[PDB]
Amino acid sequence: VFEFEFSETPLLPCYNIQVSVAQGPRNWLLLSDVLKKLKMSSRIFRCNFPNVEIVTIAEAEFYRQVSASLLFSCSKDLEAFNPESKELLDLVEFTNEIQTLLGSSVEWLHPSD
Amino acid sequence: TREQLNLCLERLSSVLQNKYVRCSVRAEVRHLRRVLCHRLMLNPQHVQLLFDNEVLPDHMTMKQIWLSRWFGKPSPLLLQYSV
Repeated sequence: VFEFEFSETPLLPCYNIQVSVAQGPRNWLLLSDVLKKLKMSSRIFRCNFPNVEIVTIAEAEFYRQVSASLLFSCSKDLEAFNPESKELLDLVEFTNEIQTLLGSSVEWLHPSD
Repeated sequence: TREQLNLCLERLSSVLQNKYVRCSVRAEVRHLRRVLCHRLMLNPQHVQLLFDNEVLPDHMTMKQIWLSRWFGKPSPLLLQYSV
């Protein structure tokens, strides 16, 4: 089964990042990207989605995992980040709920029509 | 999960609606063709997918198209469709 997200609004970049060895790599959005699109406070977001995972990660570590990916081979898709930075970034786990909140529709393609 | 990638679809010479598409890197041209048919409410095989005005094979994955034609280009990958 294949899952497709459709939106008439450009999509936020999706980052594939391992936060725990036990979990392996997972998909995330940068929380600041989410908050900017909605013009929503961190506070209101966390209150409305108390069970969506948010984790903090070193920008340096973030940069290494993202640049490793062939899909981030364009300098423009990385220029907002600094490879040596010790700042922490917040990642929000990339769920259907978030996709929906941000205005998209999620469709499922099955073997038949 | 597996890597996701971002597409933007464009009609070329009955229109879409939501032209930005996120899918799995393993999604294939044939799968996208059918999902598009569903959204446009068409029978099967009425949408072909193209890059730079050439038809993409049904078995090609979105990741291949990216690496072969979009490498080092800014996201999203631009594809076109005909009805």
